[PDB]
Amino acid sequence: RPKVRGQAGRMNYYWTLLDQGDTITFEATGNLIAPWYAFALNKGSDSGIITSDA
Amino acid sequence: GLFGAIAGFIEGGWTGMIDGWYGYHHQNEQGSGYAADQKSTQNAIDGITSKVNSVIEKMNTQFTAVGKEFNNLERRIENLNKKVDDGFLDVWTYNAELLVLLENERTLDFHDSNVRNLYEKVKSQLRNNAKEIGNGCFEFYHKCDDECMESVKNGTYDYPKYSEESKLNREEID
Ligand SMILES: *[C@@H]1O[C@H](CO)[C@@H](O[C@@H]2O[C@H](CO)[C@@H](O[C@@H]3O[C@H](CO)[C@@H](O)[C@H](O)[C@@H]3O)[C@H](O)[C@H]2NC(C)=O)[C@H](O)[C@H]1NC(C)=O
Repeated sequence: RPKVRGQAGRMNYYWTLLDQGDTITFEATGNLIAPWYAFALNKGSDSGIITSDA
Repeated sequence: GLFGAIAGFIEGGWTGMIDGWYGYHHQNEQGSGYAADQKSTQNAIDGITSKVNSVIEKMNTQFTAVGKEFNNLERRIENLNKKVDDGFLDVWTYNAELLVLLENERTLDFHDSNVRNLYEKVKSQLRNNAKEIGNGCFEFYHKCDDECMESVKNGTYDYPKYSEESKLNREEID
């Protein structure tokens, strides 16, 4: 496949929300990009994203 | 519809009158006039205040509304989203403009009705001794001072006090 930013490989990114309690297991034999930090989320609704230059 | 008073049988307004919307102008033995009618103008202020507050409180405020994002294989849903936003915007702008346009004729006719009723009251409590002359003026065959002026204003005229004496002067002019 053609080069982008001088690289011919590609990489895919994934995400998952755990719950409280429940576990998760990674199991790999060739290509893992392991997580190294993660995030614990609060609540409080009605936010968003704004594109502005003010 | 148009009740016929404002810019009708009564000519233009009075700049010299300040403290109200509807009032009188009297010329007895010792002065000129421009006194307001605090009874009717208070009812007009109450009606208009309630009207504006009602129009404000029918419209709910909106909460957070932020745009969404779609990739190149979700064109169909993206067009649906745009259709929903444009439809609701058209409906609300229609409602706003139409509400203001109808409310304006309602309020102007309301003022016109108030002026006509305020004229009819004064005519009705001066049945014989007045001789109305044009654009809402009267002319007292008998003699009047400040007390009978206030007596007209409040709505307590007691016509049979003067009913004979006026009659004499009327038969003088006829
Ligand atoms: C509407 O107007 C009438 C006037 O026709 C008001 O009644 C009047 O009240 C005034 C108060 O200043 C009276 O004037 C004074 O009364 C005192 C007390 O008797 C007297 O000592 C003074 O010499 C002077 O007369 C006025 O006489 C009285 N009306 C009469 C019969 O002349 C009335 O209060 C006003 N309000 C309403 C809603 O009627």
